[PDB]
Amino acid sequence: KDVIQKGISVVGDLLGVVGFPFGGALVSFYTNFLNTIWPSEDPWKAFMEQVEALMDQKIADYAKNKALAELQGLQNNVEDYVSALSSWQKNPVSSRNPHSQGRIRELFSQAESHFRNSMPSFAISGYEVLFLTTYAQAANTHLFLLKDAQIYGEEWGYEKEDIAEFYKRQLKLTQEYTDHCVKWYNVGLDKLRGSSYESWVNFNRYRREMTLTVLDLIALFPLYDVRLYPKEVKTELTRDVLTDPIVGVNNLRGYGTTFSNIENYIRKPHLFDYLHRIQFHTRFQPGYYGNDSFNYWSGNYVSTRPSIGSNDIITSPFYGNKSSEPVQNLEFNGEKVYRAVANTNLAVWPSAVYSGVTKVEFSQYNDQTDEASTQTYDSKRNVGAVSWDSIDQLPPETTDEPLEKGYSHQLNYVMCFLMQGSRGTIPVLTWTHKSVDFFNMIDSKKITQLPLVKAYKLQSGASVVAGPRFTGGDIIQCTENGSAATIYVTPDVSYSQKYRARIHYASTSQITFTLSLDGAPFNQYYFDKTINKGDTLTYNSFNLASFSTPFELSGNNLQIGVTGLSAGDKVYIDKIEFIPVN
Repeated sequence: KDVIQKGISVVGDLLGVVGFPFGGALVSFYTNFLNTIWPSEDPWKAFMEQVEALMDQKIADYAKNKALAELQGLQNNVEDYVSALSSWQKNPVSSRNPHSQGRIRELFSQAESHFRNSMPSFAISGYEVLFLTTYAQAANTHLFLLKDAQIYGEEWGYEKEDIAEFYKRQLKLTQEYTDHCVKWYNVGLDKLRGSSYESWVNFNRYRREMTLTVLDLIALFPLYDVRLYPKEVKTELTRDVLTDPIVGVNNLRGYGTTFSNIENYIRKPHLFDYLHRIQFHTRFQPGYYGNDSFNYWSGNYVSTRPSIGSNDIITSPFYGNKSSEPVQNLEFNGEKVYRAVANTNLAVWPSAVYSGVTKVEFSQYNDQTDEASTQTYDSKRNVGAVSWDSIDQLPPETTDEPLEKGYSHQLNYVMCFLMQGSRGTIPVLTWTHKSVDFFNMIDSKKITQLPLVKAYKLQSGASVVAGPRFTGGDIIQCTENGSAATIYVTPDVSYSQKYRARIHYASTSQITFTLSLDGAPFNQYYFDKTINKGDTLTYNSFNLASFSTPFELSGNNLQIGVTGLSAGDKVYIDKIEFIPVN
């Protein structure tokens, strides 16, 4: 968790200063950012190590040390420019003099040039995957650095040319860095797809650890354009992640649920929801003497409640084997599960081993009544000791605080997969990022992004579909003309605040988007074609365009409709965003 936390930390801290940040937070963000990612050789070594271990492969020592040498040089330029920028922020409008301007212009240029020059040593042929966490971390520091040209460049006495040359380069690299990072993420994801359990696990560990350090980072790049995003931005990541399965033995000797039997039943892409109920089913594992025997979690139902605007609960299929003991229900309404800690047990038999999950204790937190607690599944017979802590796989954003304020992720789903040869049950849990906001609240001071996945309702046969890898979530796909998604929205104020809508989409034809509040259309405009038929979605495939007329939140249920589709045609809708307007 050294590395995984550093990545969870940085997403958290960057969500604080995304869009146009206050020079207040921007500076403390930097002082904390250097302590995390740029403090030494040390993290950068562990970032290489991490993917080496995720891939059972190794980086040639010649290229490992080339990269490390660049990185010490960058660190020096970065430390130096942050020392400078902290003085610029402190000192007043009338100690800015021609010489303190020029000093900071040359440290910035020397940070920014040294980065361009250095990135190819994290992308060296044949080792692109193994460098991917390193690349993405530096990539981010380059883009996050580049935006202070747009904030302070006038202040620093850059002429208009130099500023606009920086901005153009920031746009191009946001794109190169995004499409590189996705491409190799997927290369190395596909090397890992096997057919055994023992391989599903690693494929998945690659998928979690890549998501936490690479994909969630790149989702924030388009928000460093602090002229498209000239206020602070309020935002969230919708992607789910799967913690390693809960077994009581490191090697199952071939009775693992197979690759195709895990991967095809984990949740397909779907509208966002919240963990509402788990129901534990419980069987008895006989021990080969009676004294080494235990009860264990054989299966379950999960009930989730959908995103705000609909209370009708989605109770699942049954997963696993039905209970011989009594059932246990844990109702989770109004609660956020921030942790799960689990006990296993096992029983050696003269030519067989049986294992199961005997106890699971969930830390939850209630922010209506700001109060933490715990709720638990015990089997009631021979629990053994904890062999599994969601903390090790999903660390805290902030260690300063106690876990119920600092947690990174909360528990959204639970599936029980069955081992081959009726030997046992494997739990697999599913997690969502804390950044999500159940209320779908539209800030009056910040630009506010709503992923269409927080709809509670699709119509006209729109579907939820696998995200292109960089949106930090999944997307909605419209193939018919008409409605497509209703999303419930909560004004943060009760005066007549006015907004501009702005929609992030990809289209095969020219189309007409239409927004409506409690049934009443308010915006209607024309939008360009961004792709051709069957193209596969890269950064440039998408597009972010304004509706003309401004409006107020006269209601809650906002509806997105579309028209101008032929046969063949397709519209992907990532996000919708509101920008307050005087």
